Amino acid sequence: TTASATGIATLTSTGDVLDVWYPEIGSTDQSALTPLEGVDEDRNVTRKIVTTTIDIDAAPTDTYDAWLRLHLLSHRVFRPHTINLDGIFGLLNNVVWTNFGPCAVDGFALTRARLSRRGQVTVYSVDKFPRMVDYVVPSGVRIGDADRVRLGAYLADGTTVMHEGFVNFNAGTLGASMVEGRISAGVTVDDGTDVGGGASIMGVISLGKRCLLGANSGCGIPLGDDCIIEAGLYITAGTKVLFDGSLHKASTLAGSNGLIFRRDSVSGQVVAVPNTK
Amino acid sequence: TTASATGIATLTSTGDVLDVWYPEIGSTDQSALTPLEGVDEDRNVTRKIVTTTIDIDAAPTDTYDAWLRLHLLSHRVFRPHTINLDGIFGLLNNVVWTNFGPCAVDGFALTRARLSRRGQVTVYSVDKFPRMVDYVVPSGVRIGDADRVRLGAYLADGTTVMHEGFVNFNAGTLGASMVEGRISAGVTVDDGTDVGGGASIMGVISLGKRCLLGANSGCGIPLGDDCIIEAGLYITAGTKVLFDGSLHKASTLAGSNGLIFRRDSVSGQVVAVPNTK
Amino acid sequence: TTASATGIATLTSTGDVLDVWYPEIGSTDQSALTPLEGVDEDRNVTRKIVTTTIDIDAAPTDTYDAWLRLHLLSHRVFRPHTINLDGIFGLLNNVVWTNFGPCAVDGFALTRARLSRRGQVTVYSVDKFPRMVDYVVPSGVRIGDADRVRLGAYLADGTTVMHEGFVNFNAGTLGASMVEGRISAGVTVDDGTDVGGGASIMGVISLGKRCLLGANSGCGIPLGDDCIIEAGLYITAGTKVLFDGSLHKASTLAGSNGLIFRRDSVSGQVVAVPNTK
Ligand SMILES: N[C@@H](CCCCC(=O)O)C(=O)O
Ligand SMILES: N[C@@H](CCCCC(=O)O)C(=O)O
Ligand SMILES: N[C@@H](CCCCC(=O)O)C(=O)O
Repeated sequence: TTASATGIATLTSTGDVLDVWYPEIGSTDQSALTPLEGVDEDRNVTRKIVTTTIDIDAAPTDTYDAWLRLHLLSHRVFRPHTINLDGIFGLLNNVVWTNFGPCAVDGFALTRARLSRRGQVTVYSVDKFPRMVDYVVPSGVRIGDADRVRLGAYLADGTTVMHEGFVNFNAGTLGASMVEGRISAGVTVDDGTDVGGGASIMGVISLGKRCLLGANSGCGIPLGDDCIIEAGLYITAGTKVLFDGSLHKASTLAGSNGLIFRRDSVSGQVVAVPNTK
Repeated sequence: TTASATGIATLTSTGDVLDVWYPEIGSTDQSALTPLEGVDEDRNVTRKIVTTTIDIDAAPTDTYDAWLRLHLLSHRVFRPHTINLDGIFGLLNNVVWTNFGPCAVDGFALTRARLSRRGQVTVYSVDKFPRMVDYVVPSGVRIGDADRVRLGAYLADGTTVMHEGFVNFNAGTLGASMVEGRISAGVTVDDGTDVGGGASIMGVISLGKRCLLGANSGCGIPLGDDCIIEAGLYITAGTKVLFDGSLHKASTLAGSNGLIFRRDSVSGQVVAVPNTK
Repeated sequence: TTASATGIATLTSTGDVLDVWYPEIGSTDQSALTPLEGVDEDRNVTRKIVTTTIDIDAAPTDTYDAWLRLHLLSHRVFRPHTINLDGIFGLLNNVVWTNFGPCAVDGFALTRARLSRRGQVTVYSVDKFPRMVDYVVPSGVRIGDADRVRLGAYLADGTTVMHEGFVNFNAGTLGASMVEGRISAGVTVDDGTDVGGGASIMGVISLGKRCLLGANSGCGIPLGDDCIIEAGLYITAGTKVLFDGSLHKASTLAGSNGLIFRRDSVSGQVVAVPNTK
């Protein structure tokens, strides 16, 4: 798809792009943006309006291109896996995310000293991906600790990410989900699926609709709809699971609808049983 | 109980209450508060002094009433479950919690653009419950990551909530506890009880005094005093546990004093054994 | 070792040290620092330049001494366990870590009211240890949620601490590691070791090089190099593990190189098997 947006980029003295903010997708409007253009000599950066036009099927070719792809996900214009992100790691700079804005890692000790004349400097994060909410707050969502959702995450209307929840880029919820556990990069869960406190979804892997992962559970295989994983149980692709009298690698049960995975005291095994109903 | 307090409320142009701060319980004093009254045209809100009087046994009837109930818990005036919170979810607005204060979710993209003339906008959270510490810091406590304690939490003198700890509203510690795991809404633990790193207490459920939950353990049943749950073990109400030679649902062991729950290599079962001493 | 540095300390009206920042180790230079000296009457503190000289083998004797020891760790001048920290808990004050800087816990409700004339007050943490990154950002690292690394942590070049990661003081990574789980105080992991999401390393305990802890795993024993612990499995020192046909307490397997710890469906036991290769 051809996608375009006008945004405002933070650039170092040497032209490295620390960030770009696109408040809207597909708009040539600048009036939100012209008053934010300027130089910050304490951070040694310039903020400048840019217009970015990409082919979402092509691999990104520069930092601006990469930042628009992340915005397209979090604005929910594209779902996870529907936009090419190949090489994005090589295009994003590591950045010190402060209360004054993005700062370069190179020379940060001098930057901090300079900014400290203006007030207390707080560092929120040091990373190549910023906190999603500082760029887009999508409609119909709650996030308890907004450190834990990266820009590039897709959170559908009706989603709550609790404080224990975590959503990486190119990942998230396709419908209304309670997320109290970790959605890895490249993982999606569908409508009605609830991820229990401290649960881990590895990621290749997705879950369908109305699944329930218990607190401190884990899922290393794709599942379909209406599956349950008991609290405290980690189903890896290599976990041995008893189903209809034979032991299978859990990968053999990948994609299933309507299974409950639980410990079984009678066999001593992990078991998968039908979910009724 | 009749409870009353004077506070300062943030109101939208249409009268929705984004927050109320009650610095003290039971005081008619305003001198902390009159200089904070005003309008913020970038957030399109007004901050106004209010006096709120409630019956703690009655269900809350408006947003102001709901916010005082949360303050009464975090100020430790009322313990969890001793104040009626029925319907509170329907009375609290979802709010964007920023470094500039609460903002409405409706029109937030315009609000952000307006505030950005003043400085970098950071969103801490998007939720109906704010971070407790921005309203009350109770005496004798430490909180590592204060994103992870909601207003409405009760933390008794001597409590440390470590970074991995989480305490929801209507929940917390009744005495001195080390909290490195998740205390769900409606859960309490009593004096001396320590919740290990990444442990999960579901919640109906409480723990008594001097209990020890190992790292990455779970507890889905009420327990009494001096119980231990081994690291990595999740005791759900349906978990089968061997005690005095029979297999029980762990719910049959609910309320016990002095039990250790651990994996047993000899039986292959979860076992509960006496804690000596 | 004799270690010395010039820093700037925040002192209460009664002389309690809330913090000290040493921007550099071993320098008599003040030019970063003289403009930050002053009084803040809303917090009732003074910020003053200090020069601190210690013997790293001696127990710390005052708050200044304690804060330099933490900086020496995070600046990576000293590795964990190579600097005496005995009694440090008794020398650090509990502090309210705000967007305005450190505040005393005594009288904090008045302080908050005073600061609120200047703008929204946000409390990041309440603790004796601050967030490392507000004092030192070491080179070559990423930290997703910088609430979760305490000052006193040692993070070697090439380390990423993901959002689920946590690193305490006197703890961390000796080489390039992906940290998505909890490194307790006094725990180190060596080069190449990756700590999976939600994994717990207790701490006495270290891991060697190229170890892999699966998501939601636990490790309560020291291990050497090239060990793996399966996702969802907690190896405590008392866990019974089958190795070469006998059941051992996992403590008997402490220090091993090249072992995989996993659940075994054939025996019903935890098993340790050779890592090939
Ligand atoms: N696989 C983990 C950690 C890698 C994230 C990407 C990174 O290192 O930046 C997760 O997806 O949650
Ligand atoms: N049961 C979980 C999540 C629901 C919290 C309330 C909510 O959705 O806001 C806990 O108590 O920690
Ligand atoms: N043992 C835990 C909690 C204690 C930390 C020190 C404290 O209470 O401040 C950890 O090391 O992560």
